[PDB]
Amino acid sequence: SVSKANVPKIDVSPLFGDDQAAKMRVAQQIDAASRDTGFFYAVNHGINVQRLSQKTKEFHMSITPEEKWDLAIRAYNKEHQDQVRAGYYLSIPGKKAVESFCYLNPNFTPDHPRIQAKTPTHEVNVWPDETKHPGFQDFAEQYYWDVFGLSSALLKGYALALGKEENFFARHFKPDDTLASVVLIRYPYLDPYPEAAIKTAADGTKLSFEWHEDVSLITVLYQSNVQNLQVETAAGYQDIEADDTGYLINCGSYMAHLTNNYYKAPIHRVKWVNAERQSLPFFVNLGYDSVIDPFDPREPNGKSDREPLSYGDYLQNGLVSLINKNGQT
Ligand SMILES: C=C(S)[C@H](NC(=O)CCC[C@H](N)C(=O)O)C(=O)O[C@@H](C(=O)O)[C@H](C)CO
Ligand SMILES: [Fe+2]
Repeated sequence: SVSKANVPKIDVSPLFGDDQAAKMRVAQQIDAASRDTGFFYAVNHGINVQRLSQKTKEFHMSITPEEKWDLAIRAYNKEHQDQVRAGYYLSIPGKKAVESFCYLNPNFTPDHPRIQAKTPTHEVNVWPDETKHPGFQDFAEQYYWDVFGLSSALLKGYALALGKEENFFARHFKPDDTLASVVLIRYPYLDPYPEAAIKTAADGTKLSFEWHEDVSLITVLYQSNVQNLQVETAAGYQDIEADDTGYLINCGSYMAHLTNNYYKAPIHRVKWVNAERQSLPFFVNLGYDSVIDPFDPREPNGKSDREPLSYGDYLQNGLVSLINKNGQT
C-alpha cells in the first residue's frame, strides 16, 4: 500500500486576532509542516465550506452545454480571445473528464487600470445569466472575499514562521489588485469511465492529473471528502487524507523562490477516482508588480543567490508552463 502523509491539522484561529504569542505558536506549526511534507489542514478557519459545496454543486449540476460554450475560455472557443484565465473549461466526453469554472478578482472591472491597459493575467470575469443561476454570481464574489480573508490570515502565519513581521506577504496581497483565482472544479462519476481520461504514473498509479508544483504563493483548497491527492516525499508518494471540513494548504513555487527552497513547493498529483466530487482551490497570487526580495532563513545573513522576480512575470510564465507540462484543463 501507499503510506499516509503527515498532514497536521492546525487551528489557525489565532491568526485572526491580536494575541501575538498565540500567533507565534501557530507560526511554528506552519513552519514545521512547511519543512516536512509541505501540507497542512487549516481548521477553525471560519468559512462555511458546506454552503460553498452546496452552491457549487447547484451550479455544476444545472449549467447547460449551451452556457458552457457561451462562457468558455479561448482554448475551447476562439470567439473569446480575452478569456485566457476566466470562464468555463469544458470536458470532452470520451476523452477529458474534468470541467471547471474559474474567476478572478471581482475588482477587475472594465474601468480598472490594469484592464484598461490590457495587462497580461488581468481579465474581467464572465458569469452565467442571473435568471438561470440565481444568486450564484453574488455568492461566488462573496466567497472570493471570504477566502481572501482566510488567506490573508494564513499569510500572516507564514510571515511570522519565516522570522518576518506579520505583514511581510500580506502587504502585497490587496483587494484592489490581487491576481488570485478561484477555480470550481467538477470531477465526475462516469460509467464507463473513459481510459483516455485516465493517465498512468511511472509507478502504475492511475491519475487524473500528473505531478506538479503549484503556481502560487500558497494554495488554499477545499475538496470533497474523497481521498485523491498524493505528495512526493523522500519516502515516495504518500496519500493525503481528505478532510472536507478544513482547507488543505501548501506552498507554491513563488514561496520556494522567495525562501530559497526553505519552504519547498511540494510535488503532488491527483489520483484517478471514479467519484462525483469537487476540488475548489484558491490560488493566492500577489499583484502584477509585487516583488519580494528573496532571502534564506537557513543562512546567518539571510541572503540568497536568487534574483527578484515580479509576481506578474512569475504568474504569466507559470500558467503557460503548467499547460504545456500537464495539459490544458
Ligand atoms: C495543477 C493544478 S494546482 C490545477 N491548477 C491549475 O490547473 C491552474 C489553474 C489556474 C487558473 N486557471 C488561473 O488562471 O489562476 C488544479 O487546480 O488542480 C486541483 C485539482 O485538479 O483537483 C488541485 C488544486 C490539485 O493540485
Ligand atoms: Fe496543485
